[PDB]
Formats: sequence, C-alpha cells, structure tokens
Amino acid sequence: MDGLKSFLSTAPVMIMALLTFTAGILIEFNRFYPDLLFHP
Amino acid sequence: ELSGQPPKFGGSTGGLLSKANREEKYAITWTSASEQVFEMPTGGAAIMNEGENLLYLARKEQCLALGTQLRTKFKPKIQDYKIYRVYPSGEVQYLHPADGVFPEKVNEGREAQGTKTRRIGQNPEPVTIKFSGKAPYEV
Amino acid sequence: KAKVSVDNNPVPTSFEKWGKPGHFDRTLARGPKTTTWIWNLHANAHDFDSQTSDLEDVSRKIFSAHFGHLAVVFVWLSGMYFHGAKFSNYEGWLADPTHIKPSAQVVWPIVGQGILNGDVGGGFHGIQITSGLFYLWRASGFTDSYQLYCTAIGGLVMAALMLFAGWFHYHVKAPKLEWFQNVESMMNHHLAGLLGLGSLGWAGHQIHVSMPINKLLDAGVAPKDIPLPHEFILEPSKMAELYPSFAQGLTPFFTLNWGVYSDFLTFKGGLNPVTGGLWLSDTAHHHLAIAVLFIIAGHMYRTNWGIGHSMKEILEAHKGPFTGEGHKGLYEILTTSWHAQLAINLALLGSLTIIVAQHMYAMPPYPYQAIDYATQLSLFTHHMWIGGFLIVGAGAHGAIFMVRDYDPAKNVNNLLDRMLRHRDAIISHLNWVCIFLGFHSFGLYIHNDTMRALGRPQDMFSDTAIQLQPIFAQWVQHLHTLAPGATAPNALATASYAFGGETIAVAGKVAMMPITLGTADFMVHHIHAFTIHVTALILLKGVLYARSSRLVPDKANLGFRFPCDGPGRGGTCQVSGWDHVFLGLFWMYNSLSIVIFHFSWKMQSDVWGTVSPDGSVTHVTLGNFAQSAITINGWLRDFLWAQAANVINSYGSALSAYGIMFLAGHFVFAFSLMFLFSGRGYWQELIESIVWAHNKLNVAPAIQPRALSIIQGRAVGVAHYLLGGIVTTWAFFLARSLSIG
Amino acid sequence: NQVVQAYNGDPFVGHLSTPISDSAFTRTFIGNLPAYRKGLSPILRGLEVGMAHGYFLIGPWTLLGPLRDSEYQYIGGLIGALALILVATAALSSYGLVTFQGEQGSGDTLQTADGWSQFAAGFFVGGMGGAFVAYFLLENLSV
Amino acid sequence: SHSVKIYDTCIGCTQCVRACPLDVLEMVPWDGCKAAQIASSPRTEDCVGCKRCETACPTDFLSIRVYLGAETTRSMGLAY
Amino acid sequence: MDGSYAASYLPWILIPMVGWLFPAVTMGLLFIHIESEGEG
Amino acid sequence: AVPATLSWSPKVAGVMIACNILAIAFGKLTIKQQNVGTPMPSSNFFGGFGLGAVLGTASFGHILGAGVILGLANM
Amino acid sequence: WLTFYWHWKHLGVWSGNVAQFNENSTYLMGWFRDYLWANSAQLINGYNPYGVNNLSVWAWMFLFGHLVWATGFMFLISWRGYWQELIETIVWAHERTPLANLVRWKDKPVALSIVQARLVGLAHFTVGYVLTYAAFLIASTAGKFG
Ligand code: CLA
Ligand code: CLA
Ligand code: CLA
Ligand code: CLA
Ligand code: CLA
Ligand SMILES: CCCCCCCCCCCCCCCC(=O)OC[C@H](COP(=O)(O)OC[C@@H](O)CO)OC(=O)CCCCCCCCCCCCCCC
Repeated sequence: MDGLKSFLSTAPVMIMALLTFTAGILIEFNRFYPDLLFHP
Repeated sequence: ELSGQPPKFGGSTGGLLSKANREEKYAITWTSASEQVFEMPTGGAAIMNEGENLLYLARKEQCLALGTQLRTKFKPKIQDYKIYRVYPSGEVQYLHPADGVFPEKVNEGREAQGTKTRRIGQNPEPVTIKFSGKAPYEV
Repeated sequence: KAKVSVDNNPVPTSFEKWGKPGHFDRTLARGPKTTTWIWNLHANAHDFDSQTSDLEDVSRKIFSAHFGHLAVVFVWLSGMYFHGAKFSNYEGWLADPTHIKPSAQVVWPIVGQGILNGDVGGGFHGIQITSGLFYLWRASGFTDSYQLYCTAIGGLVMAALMLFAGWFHYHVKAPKLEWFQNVESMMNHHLAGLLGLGSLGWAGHQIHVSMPINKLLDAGVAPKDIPLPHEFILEPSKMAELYPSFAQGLTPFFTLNWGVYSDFLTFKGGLNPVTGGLWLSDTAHHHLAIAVLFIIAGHMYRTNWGIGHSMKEILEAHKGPFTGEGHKGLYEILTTSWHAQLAINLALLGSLTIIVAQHMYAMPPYPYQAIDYATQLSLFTHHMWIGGFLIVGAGAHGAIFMVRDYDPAKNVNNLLDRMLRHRDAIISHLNWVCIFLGFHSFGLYIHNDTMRALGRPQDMFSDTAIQLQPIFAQWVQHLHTLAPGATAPNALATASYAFGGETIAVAGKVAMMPITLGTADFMVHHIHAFTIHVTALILLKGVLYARSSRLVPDKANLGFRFPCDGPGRGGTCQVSGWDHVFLGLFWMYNSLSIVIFHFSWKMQSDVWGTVSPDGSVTHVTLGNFAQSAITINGWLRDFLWAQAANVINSYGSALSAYGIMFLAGHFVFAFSLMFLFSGRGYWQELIESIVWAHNKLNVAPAIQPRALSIIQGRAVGVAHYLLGGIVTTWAFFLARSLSIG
Repeated sequence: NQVVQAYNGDPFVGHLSTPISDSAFTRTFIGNLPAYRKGLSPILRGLEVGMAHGYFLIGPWTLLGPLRDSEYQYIGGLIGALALILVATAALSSYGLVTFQGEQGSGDTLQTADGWSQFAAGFFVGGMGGAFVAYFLLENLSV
Repeated sequence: SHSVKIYDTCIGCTQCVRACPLDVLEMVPWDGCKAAQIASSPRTEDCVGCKRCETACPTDFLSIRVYLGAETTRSMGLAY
Repeated sequence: MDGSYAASYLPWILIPMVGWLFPAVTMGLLFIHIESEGEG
Repeated sequence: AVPATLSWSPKVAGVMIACNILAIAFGKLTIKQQNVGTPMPSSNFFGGFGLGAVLGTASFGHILGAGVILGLANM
Repeated sequence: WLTFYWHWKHLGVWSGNVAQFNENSTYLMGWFRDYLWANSAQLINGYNPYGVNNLSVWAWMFLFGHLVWATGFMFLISWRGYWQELIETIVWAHERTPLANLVRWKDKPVALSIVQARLVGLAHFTVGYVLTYAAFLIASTAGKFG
C-alpha cells in the first residue's frame, strides 16, 4: 500500500529501525567476542 | 455628567478598590437593543439592560476588553460604546474613541506623532550619545 | 427497541493519511518549515476538541481511543501473566512461600548483566519482583503454570477484541451524539452491569474456586495434590466436606435462611494467622454485599419506563438562599463538556487510588503480603504516585474546561457564577491558611532543630519535652479498637491491627502490629495537611483565574496554553492555567515525597521487624522515629544517610541495577535544571551560531532548527525533573527494602 | 431571602454583602470598638487599645518562654511583653511620621499627624498598664 | 511611561493597531507606502508594554518598537 | 555568658546595641528617608 | 454468635406479601410517571400501572420483605 | 568539581590511604560513597538525640545551606505573573479587613521584576552553594584530623 510504505518511511520509524539494527550488531559482536578492551 | 442605568449585576469581589475614589476610575457606556447577558471582566456574568447602560471599572484595559467583547461576541454588533476616565474630583475625560472613529482605520485630522523618519537599523550608536541622558531612540 | 442510534461507514478505512503526518491540524498539514512543527505534531495529536467543532465527532473519537487504551492495558496484563507463567518460579514459590523470594524477570547474560539474575532461593536465578503478583495469583487459586499461560492467551484475545471493537465502533458504526448523552442509562448500566455484576461474579469465583483452594493450601496440602478448581463443581461432595453448609444447597438463599451459610460467609475481621492476609470468607461476604448494593443502586435513574429519578430535576431542585439559582444549569455543563467530566473523574479516581494505597497496607488482603516488606512499600508508593498525578490532571483539565467550554449565558447566578464572583475571598483565605500551616508546622521543625543544636533538649517539641499529642487520632484509635466488643457486635476482631490489639506475625517477621501516634506523627500529619492545602491553592487559583484576572482582563482570548502576556505590567510570565498546572506538579511531588518518606520510616521503625520466640519484637530501625524524626537533621542523618547504605553499596551484587538507577535518578534531576533555569533566547542565539557553522559546509538542514518554545521548555524541565526524582526514590526504596526482608 | 447582595448598594465595588460583612451584629460590634467608636479622643483610643493588646501579650512568655521553669517566669513574661509593646510603639510612631507628613485634614482625627502621635502615646501607656495589671494578677504574692 | 516608535518601514497593514489592547496606536494618512497610511502612537502614556503590537508587525524585524521606561500606575497595569 | 578575656563586660552591652539598637535605628532612619515625598 | 434466621414458613410468606402490598400502596401515590413504557394487558387490575411500574414495585416489595423478615428473625 | 577533587586527593594524602582515591576515583559511585557518604558521618552527628559536640554549628550551617540553595529555586523556577495575581488577592484581602484598613501602605505592593527575580534566586542559590560546601569541608577535615 502507498500509505503504508509512506508511513514506514517516516522519521521515527526509520530511526528506530536503524537504532535496533545497530544494537543487534553490537549485541551479537559482544556475545561472540566479549571483553575487548583493545586490539592486541 | 454621564448617563446611567447600570447593568443588572449581583456584584463581586473583583471590582473597584480604594484607588477608584483616590486616583481615578473608568466608565464605559453603550446602548444595546436587547436585555441580554454578557461576561464581566471582573469575574461572573451580568445582564445588560435594553437601552443605555453605564459601567464603572478600575482599569482602561478592562474597559477596552469589555468593548472588544461587545464588538465581537454579539450577532447584532455594538459600535457606539464610549470610554471615559473619571477623576476623583468629578472631572470626566472622554478617552475612547478619541475622534469618534475607530483607531484601526485611517481618518483625516490626525497628527502622526511618534514616527521616526529612519529605519530601526540607522539608530545612532550608544557610545556617540553618551552623557546626554537619552537613548538612541530618543534622538 | 433500543435507544441506539448510529451512523454507518462515516470514516473510510484507508492507509493514505498515515503517510501525511499532522493531517489532523490545519496548521501542521502544511508540512514542516521549522523544527517546532515536529513538536506541535506530537503534542496536538490527541486533542480532538481543537481539531473539530462537531461534538458528535469528538465523542466518537474519544470512544474509540478509550477502546485503544483498553487494548493496551489488556496487552500489558497478558504480558504479566505470560512472564509469570514461563519465566518465573511461581510453582516453586507456591511450595515454600516463606523461604523463596518471588521472581519473574530473567536477564540474558550478554555484557555481565547476568549478575542481575540473583539467587531467589530454590535454585532459581532471576530478578526479584515486588509487584506482589504471586500473592495475588495464590489468592486467586492459581496452582499450575498452564492456567497462567491460558490467562495470558485470554488476555491477548481480549486485547485483539478491544482493538477490533474500536475499529468497528468508529470506522464502521459510530453512535450518534444523543446516544452519548444518555447519562441516566449509562449510570444505570455501569453501576449495575459493570460494578455490581463484576463484584457478584468475583464473589462467585471466590466462593466456588478460590476459597476452597486456599483453605486446602493453608492446611499443608501440597500444591499438586489439590484438585483442579472445576473438580469442586463436578464433585460437590468435596465442597460440602470442606464447608458442611454446601450440603444444604441453594434452598436457604431463597428461603432467606441465610444463617446456615455463616460457616463460609463470616465477619471475622483481622488477619489470617497462617497467610497474614484477610480471611477469604470475609472478602466473599464483602464483595457479595457490594454487588447487591451496586445492583440495587443501578436501578435509580429513569431510562425507558418512567420509573426512576431524573438527574436534571434533582440538580435544579437542590438550591438554597445562600446560593441563588443553586445547582441549576450543571446538567447541561456535564452533558455537553467532556473536560468537566474528565476533571471530576480524574479528581475522584486520584483520591480513590490514594485511598487504595492507604487502606491496602493496614488491611493486607493477599496471603503472605504483609510479611513481604518490599511489596508493601512498592505498592503503597506506586499507587500513591498514581493518585497524585491523577489529581493534578483533574486540576489541569478543569482549567481547560473553564477556558474553553464555559459560557456565561448559561451560568447566570448559578453555583459556578457565585464561585467566580467571590474567588478573591477564596484565594485570600486559602493563602492565609497556607501561610499559617507552613509557618506553625515547619517552624516547629526548625525550632526543634535549633533547640537541639544549642544544647537545649528540654525546649524542644518532643515527647520528653513540650508535647503535641494527637489526642483526636488516639481517641479514634481507642474507639475503633473497642468496635468488636459492642459497637459492631457481630465482628470477631478489629478491622485492622493498626488501630490496636494483638501483634500478628507470620514466620518470624511481623505482619501487622499497632501503630501508635505521638508528637512526631502529629507534626508529620500536619505537614501533610500543609503541603496538600498548598497544592490545592495552586490548582484552585489556576482553575478560578483561568478566564481572566485583575492583571490580565482577557486571559480567555489567549487560550489555555500560552506562555505570557509580555514584559508589560511589570512582567506577566506564567499567567495561564497551564503554568498553574506546571507549578502544581512540583508541589504534588513534594507532598507525595514527604508522605512516602513518612510511611517508609514509620513502618520500618515501629511496625516491621522480627519476632523472638519469647514474644519480644525487634524493629528494623530500633524505634528511632519517635526521637529523630522531629528535626530536619534527623531526616537527613537517620533516614536519608543511614538507609542509603543498602543502595550505595549495591555494586558487585544482584542489587547493582538499583545503585546504577539511583545515580541515574540523581542525574536527570540535575539535567532538568538546564530547562527550568534558562530561557529560549539564549539557545536561539547559540543555535544561530551553530547553524552558521553547518551552513559554512553546505550541510544546513532544510527544516530550520529552532529552540524549544517557552511552554515546551517548561514542560521538558518539569518532565525530566519529576522523572529523575521519582526514579531516585524508587531505586532507594527498592534497594533498602530488598535488604531487610 | 437572599442574604448575599451588593456591598452597600453598589455592586461594581470589589466587595459583597455577607452575613458577616454588613450584618447588623457585625456593624454594631465593629462600630463600638475603641479604634472605630464615635466621640473618643485619639489619646483615649490609644489608651484603650493598648490596655488590651498589652494585657493579652503577657501569656506566651509566661507559659512557653525560656524561663517558664524557674521562679523568674512571670517576670520574664512581663519583660517580654514590655519589650514587645515598646517596639510596637516605635513602629506606630514611625508610621505616623511617614504617613501624614503631607497635607493635613480633620475629617478623621485619627488620620492626622498629631492625632496619630497622640494615639501612639496613649497606646504606649495603655500597653504598660495592661501588661503590669496582667502580671499583678498572674504573679503570686510579691506584695 | 514606555515609548513606542514607528519607523519608515511600515506598510500600513493596521495589524499593530488592532493588536493593541489599551488603545495607544492609530492609523494616520501617509504617502511612503502603497496603503498610504502609517502608524502613530499618540497615547503612549496608556501603553503597558505588552509587546502585542510588535508581535503583530509583519515587516522584517519590526517597524514598530517599544522601549520600556519609567513605570507609573497606568504603565504597570495596577487596579489598586 | 562570660569569658576570661579582659573587659568581659564589653560584649554584654556592645552585642545588644549592634543586634537590637543599631539595626532598629538604621532601619527606622532608612524607612523615614526612602518615604520622604517630593524633592525627587 | 451469628444472628438467627428463619426457615421458610407461612408466616414468612404472609410478611413478604404484606411488605409487597405496602410497597404497591406506596408506589400508587409516589411514582411520577406510571402509564409509560410497555403496558400491561389488564391494566385496570394494577391501577393503570405499566409493566415497568409493576416490576419496580414488586422488586421494592421483595427488598422490603427481605429487610423486615431478617430484622424480625433477629428479634 | 575542582574543590571536590582537591579535597578528596588531599584527604587520601594526609591519611596515607592514597589507594582509596587511586581506586575509587575512576567511577562516580566511588565519589558518591567514599567521599560524600563516607565523610559526612562526623558532620551530621554534630548534634544528636544523645548530645552535642563542637561540630554542631557546622551541621547547622550545613542544613542552612541545603535550605537556602533550595529556597533559590522559587525565584529560579516560578515566574512573575503567578505572584502578581496572588499579591492582587492579598491586597484585596487587606483592603477589606476591618481594623486593618486603618494601616495602609505607601508604596503599592508588587511582585519582584523578572531580572530582580533572577538575581535574587541566583543570590540565594550561590549563598547556599558556598555555605554548604564550606561547612562540609571544615567539619570533615576538623573531625578527621583537627
Ligand atoms: C422494620 C423492621 C426491622 C427491624 C426490627 C430491623 C432490625 C435490624 N436491622 Mg434492619 N432493615 C429493615 C427493617 C428492619 N430491621 C428494612 C426494611 C431494611 C431494608 C431497607 C433493613 C436493612 C438492614 C441492613 C442493611 C442491616 C440491618 C440491620 C439490622 C440489625 C441492626 C440494626 C442497627 O441499628 O445496627 C446498626 C447500628 C448502627 C449505629 C450502624 C449505623 C452506622 C452506619 C455504619 C453508617 C454508615 C454511613 C453511610 C454509608 C452514609 C449514609 C449513606 C446514605 C444513607 C446517604 C437489627 C436487628 C443490620 C444487621 O443485620 O447487622 C447484623 C444491617 O447491616 N437492616
Ligand atoms: C452491562 C452494561 C455495560 C458495561 C459492563 C459497560 C462497561 C464499560 N463501558 Mg459502557 N455503556 C453502557 C453499558 C455498559 N458499559 C451503556 C448502556 C451505554 C450507553 C449509555 C454505555 C456507554 C459507554 C461510553 C460512552 C463509554 C463506556 C465505557 C465503558 C468501559 C469503561 C472502562 C472501564 O471501566 O474499564 C473496565 C474494563 C473492564 C471491566 C473490562 C471489560 C471488557 C468488556 C468490554 C466487558 C464485556 C462484559 C460483557 C458483559 C460480557 C461478559 C459475559 C461473561 C464473560 C461474564 C467499560 C468496559 C467507555 C469506553 O469506551 O470503554 C471502552 C466509554 O467511554 N460506556
Ligand atoms: C484520563 C486521563 C487523561 C486524558 C484522557 C487526557 C486528555 C487530554 N489532555 Mg490531559 N492530563 C492528564 C490526564 C489526562 N489527559 C493528567 C493526569 C495531567 C497532569 C499531568 C494532564 C495534563 C494535561 C495538560 C497540561 C494538557 C493536557 C492536554 C490534554 C488533551 C490532549 C493533548 C495531550 O496531552 O496529548 C499529547 C500528550 C503528550 C504528547 C504527552 C507525551 C509526553 C509525556 C509527558 C512523556 C511521558 C513519559 C513517561 C511517563 C515515562 C517515559 C520515560 C522515557 C525514558 C521513555 C486531551 C484532552 C493538553 C490540552 O490542553 O489539550 C486540550 C494540555 O495542554 N493534559
Ligand atoms: C570589621 C572588623 C571587625 C569585625 C567583623 C568584628 C566582629 C566582632 N566584634 Mg569587633 N572590633 C573591631 C573590628 C571588628 N570586630 C575593632 C577594630 C575593634 C577595636 C575598637 C573591635 C572591638 C570589639 C569589642 C570591644 C568587642 C567586639 C565584639 C565583636 C563581636 C560582636 C559583634 C560586633 O562586631 O559588634 C561589636 C563590635 C564592635 C562595636 C566593633 C566596632 C566595629 C569596628 C571598630 C569597625 C567595623 C567597621 C566595618 C568595616 C563596617 C563594615 C560595614 C559593612 C557591613 C557594610 C564580633 C565577632 C564583641 C565581642 O567580642 O563579643 C564577644 C566585643 O565586646 N569588637
Ligand atoms: C526550600 C525551598 C522553599 C521554601 C522555603 C518555600 C517557601 C514557600 N513557598 Mg515555595 N517553591 C519552591 C521552594 C520553596 N518554597 C520551589 C522549588 C518552587 C518551584 C515549584 C516553589 C513554588 C511555589 C509556589 C507556586 C507557591 C509557593 C509558596 C510558598 C510559601 C508557602 C507558605 C509557607 O510555607 O509559609 C511561609 C513560608 C515558610 C513557613 C518558610 C519557612 C520560614 C521559616 C521557618 C521561618 C523563618 C523565621 C524568621 C523569618 C526568621 C527571621 C530572621 C531575620 C534575620 C529576619 C512559602 C513562602 C506558595 C505561596 O505563595 O504561599 C502560600 C505558592 O503559591 N512556592
Ligand atoms: C469536624 C472536623 C473539624 C473541622 C471543624 C472546622 C469547622 C469550621 C468551619 C465550619 C464548616 C461549616 C461548613 C458550613 C457551610 C454550609 O453549610 O454552607 C451553607 C451555604 C449553602 O446553604 P444552602 O442551604 O443555601 O445550600 C444550597 C445548596 O444545596 C447548594 O445550592 O453555603 C455557603 O454559604 C457557602 C459558604 C461557605 C463559606 C465558608 C467556607 C469555610 C471553608 C473552610 C471550611 C473549614 C472547615 C474545613 C474542615 C475540613
């Protein structure tokens, strides 16, 4: 639907989507590789 | 002096104080074609008579607020309201409208006072007019 | 053959307007020109009165939105039920409730937050919960996780039904305005069909399900040997051997031989010695009597058969000499203005929530609740905060009504007019009483502080000094203690042991013991009175002076929510009703904070504690309230400093999340002062410079940024301030009460 | 029937008629007070007002004051009352000096510089009289 | 009392006069604008400095400016 | 109150004057001055 | 010490019927609107009452009878 | 911030327990607990239900500052128009009170101006801010060492 796509592309929905994507990236990288104080 | 027939009101505590009989008060008079209800700017609602009405208030702003209410909040509008200042000595000065025509519209016989001939950005610098007791707009 | 009247398909179901934000408002529909357009979008959203002038359309919108909030609440409830069914130790706690802490939140181990999954006993690791859901569920006869899961599924289904109901009753079949104005029919149905029927059904559930299960549980039966609840229906013999009167059947009810039911419909009072809660038979007769009363009351107003009173007649007929037209004209006020209804309902519901909080701790209904100090404190504070917010909203929306829906022509010499006509007297006398209360009450504290500081303890206002005995409350406590004797002959024990009597203790912890009142309690109660009268002063001045005032005679034309009339008249900042609400929020916060501090310290010092087998009681803070709570230094050292040892030292344990939160609370508070102490001109100039910076690199946005408006700045400041303070208090109370029992 | 109406016949003034604002008992009781009575010299007005206002001030220090425990109790109350009445007279004199220093009228003899000064002096002497008579009543023996 | 000054950028839009609640402004004939009228402030002794006139002015910055000065009973809007 | 410093009687009179007499006098004179009409 | 109640008996029936008839007598003169709503077939036997009035006075009669019977049983 | 840092570091130095600051100054809870909560114990016990010691004046001044600091928030948060309306009501009350109309004011009471309000609030704020920390510093250092 045209209106559905337009609503999905509004600012709050998009920023929430990007934020949750980045949060997932960080969460997974920290689950698999925890306690990274520096690059040895 | 002035006319009479005050509107039918039960009174309130938001009316005149000592200043009214010591410094000044204000009067507003108007002729209404029906005996109806209006809102008193001092709290509460009052019934204004059919015919001429006179009302005493403490501030000019209250009189003009009542005038605005009369002009806008009635289907048969009121255009003949008059506002006077009543001094404690009984001297009455007719304030509004000044010439009888409303100030919102252009009319001959006015003096055009308070007008500067320059833009607001061409005012003199404050430092140049120091020790003159005048701000840049005053010159 | 019904009063129903609706319109069919008034609003099409289309998706296009979802893609055009701000569609509701004429101004916002022109897209964003500055950033303020964004903020006005989120704020003007659910204000339908300004959006349209058709009262029927506004009413339909309100009805649908109420369906929406019902759906949201149902989703929340189903979430609680599911998270108690799957991620909790409810079945484990149900076996040894005096040795297992409740727990229904489990944390994923990702970055070390697995330390939060602390040991709650019985080999379960998770967050200890304080909402008291376990005691509520046990009081409901819950014994299996499958039943809780089914309850969650039912909640989800009900939420879906409410959402569909909103969509249908708005977008398809919307009731007409005359349907909404059936206040008589609405009151009849909601008093009898909602309150009375609900309480009757709950009493039926309590008698037929909850009471036998709890009776079996209190006798030592294992939670799995107890039959399923429907087995008491399919096999009525077991119900008849738990209660002999069930053998008698339904005959005594219809023959009015009700005495035989007294084995399971009692008037015991007091508390259950085993579970620490009220007897379920007492709640059974209680909800049953309440149901009967509400069903009777719902048959009062005439709807379609001429039998019954008429609200307008009663309103116009109750008028006296002092009041002119009296209560006349109020029916049209309350049947045409939504905001007046909202104000009345908000005030009443806030007071109701405060009463809930105040009555729910002295008479702990649920089993094993009074023994769980953290749950008591949490429930008390939570519902009191809810009540305070509701009352402030009552004031706000009353001012909104006065600005918007008021009409002078319909209120000539009625009660509203005469209120508006002696308002200076009201505000002056109320201001005087506020000053008097503040002076005498708080100066008592300051005087005590100074006398203690100077080494003059005999000049203080203490129990070993000049005494201020609340003899009236002492007398009422003495009376309420004597009630089981003669004044209420058919009662076994007092309504609550707070008034007096024996000390009820479950396990080793005191469940409820008498709460004496002395000099300190006198001072704190009068402090409460002072703060409440001051909050009432602020809100009442906001409501009464909304239309106009001596300073501004045409405040009504400026609207309800405007910042100022300018620097004229010496300065006219914060003259609207909105600013009055904004100022009243802080005072509500102050009053409720003092109230909850009083409750916490008094309970810790005189009620809660442990019991030795000899019979002596050791309180949590060793009864220091009666001597330290009479000075501000006492409230600082012996309460805020002494009781914060449990929260500051929470790092490295399962309570660390509170300590963090504690500090978080101390931060946002300070943050809010950026908005309360400043003004938007400075920020506008700073934004001008920053916009120059972004312009130099050709990166300036099309939507020109703007500093927040004055009203928005005040709102942001008050919101962040309240959030920070309340979060601080919540973290403090939870960390303190999870370390003493 | 309506016990509430306009204040003294003019509704437009900021006051309303109440059973305590213009009732017969209210006007009779107020009008016969020393500060509002008719045919009373300002000095005698001050004497009468000060007598009562200094009589009642003896109370709080005698029962609640720092010397309430000792035999020097009624004396402490007397000293406190005398100091309070002295400061009251100083404030009255200052008000009189700063208020009526412009034009003088005799429509009300209390609202004039000489009248207010006489009121203050009589108020002083009445305060002393009332405080001392209260002390004489309360204090045991000492005679 | 406050001082109200009208500069030569006025377009004779009359918004300032209507916005004034204490009747301080007035419309006078002029020639420098298309509307052939300009704003005047003959009764500045009644101006309270509420800045509504400036808020109504549509010209860039303000063709009408209000400078607050000595405070009298009128200019402070006192009813007592 | 008393002390062992020389001229112990000086505080007995000086402190009340600087606490009662001096403030009362200066506030009285200031109130009189700030209210004198005319001669602006 | 529970108050003593009464098992069903003809005297209880008489008390209930007396309370009901007193209730109808009260409603005969207290009700404002009576011939309103769904009517009754033989209206004359009910004093011109409608269905709603009959139901209201009968319910009030059962309520009054319940109160009186319980109070009397607790003599 | 400056004075808190200096005071904590020098308390550690004087006591010899430099390890406390070296460990707990890296996170804010250490500042809250080992500096604010820890050192306040001697100060607030200047006067007790059991007695009073020489730090009583410092505890009183500590509370005095905590009071004036809060008092400044009335002028910093609430603004003028509310107080002007309240003062109008008080003026009405005074003018209608028998036996009180005899005494009348010379200058008409008004609410403080906006700039005056900001200045007064800032002054109360600053006085409380200075007095509280002065009392805390003096009391803590004197009890611990003096
Ligand atoms: C005419 C015959 C008759 C007789 C002899 C009795 C006799 C009795 N009735 Mg009874 N009753 C009758 C008719 C009668 N009733 C009728 C017709 C009705 C229906 C209307 C009732 C309804 C009724 C109820 C509902 C109750 C009784 C009770 C009682 C017993 C105690 C009453 C009492 O004074 O204690 C009570 C004495 C008091 C001082 C308590 C009054 C104070 C209360 C708490 C104030 C409440 C405030 C209230 C909510 C605010 C007002 C709201 C609103 C009214 C405006 C007593 C044996 C009571 C009972 O059985 O107790 C075991 C009981 O609860 N009666
Ligand atoms: C039996 C009659 C009855 C009942 C129970 C209700 C109940 C309710 N009405 Mg209501 N109403 C009625 C008749 C009734 N009405 C009539 C006759 C009119 C016309 C005058 C209205 C007009 C009306 C308006 C205009 C509004 C309400 C609203 C509401 C809700 C208020 C929200 C609340 O308190 O949350 C309590 C919530 C609950 C207790 C949950 C109940 C969930 C559903 C809806 C109850 C279904 C029960 C039903 C009898 C089936 C049960 C059978 C069996 C399972 C036992 C509430 C659900 C408000 C609203 O929109 O809310 C949605 C509202 O604004 N009513
Ligand atoms: C039954 C409850 C109820 C209802 C139906 C309404 C309904 C309405 N109110 Mg009202 N109000 C209420 C309670 C209620 N109010 C209470 C309790 C208060 C006291 C605080 C107020 C105070 C109030 C004011 C001051 C105003 C309204 C206004 C309005 C109107 C719509 C504008 C609006 O607020 O929406 C939009 C609402 C928002 C955008 C709020 C969202 C932002 C909130 C504050 C954040 C909450 C954060 C949360 C608590 C925690 C999150 C933490 C974070 C980290 C995630 C509408 C008639 C406005 C009006 O005049 O309309 C006519 C208006 O100016 N109300
Ligand atoms: C500015 C300096 C200064 C200050 C702050 C103090 C402070 C104090 N003196 Mg002190 N004194 C001072 C100079 C000062 N003295 C000097 C120079 C002398 C020698 C003449 C004395 C002789 C003196 C005596 C003999 C006594 C005190 C006492 C006291 C204490 C009682 C309060 C008081 O000042 O009234 C009494 C003090 C005076 C009348 C001194 C006169 C004031 C001096 C001479 C000049 C001050 C001018 C000052 C700069 C004005 C600034 C204005 C500003 C606030 C706007 C108090 C701690 C009393 C005490 O210790 O009680 C226990 C006491 O008995 N003082
Ligand atoms: C600690 C901070 C503080 C304090 C003390 C006050 C005090 C007050 N506020 Mg306020 N307020 C505050 C913070 C504070 N506020 C904040 C943060 C806000 C922002 C929301 C507000 C918003 C606010 C509003 C909106 C209102 C008030 C009102 C009031 C007054 C209530 C009447 C009262 O308590 O009796 C008077 C004051 C006291 C008893 C304070 C204690 C004074 C001590 C105990 C006595 C001192 C003895 C003596 C003077 C010593 C003399 C010494 C000598 C040198 C002169 C009072 C003046 C209300 C008002 O106008 O009054 C009804 C009102 O409407 N305030
Ligand atoms: C009992 C606990 C201790 C409290 C003792 C304190 C009592 C002090 C004052 C007496 C209360 C009397 C109310 C009668 C008043 C009453 O009966 O109203 C009578 C009158 C209305 O009488 P009518 O018969 O004309 O009423 C027609 C009505 O049906 C409405 O039209 O109302 C007024 O005159 C209002 C004026 C009240 C103005 C005074 C307000 C006082 C506010 C402060 C209240 C203080 C006490 C608060 C306690 C919570």
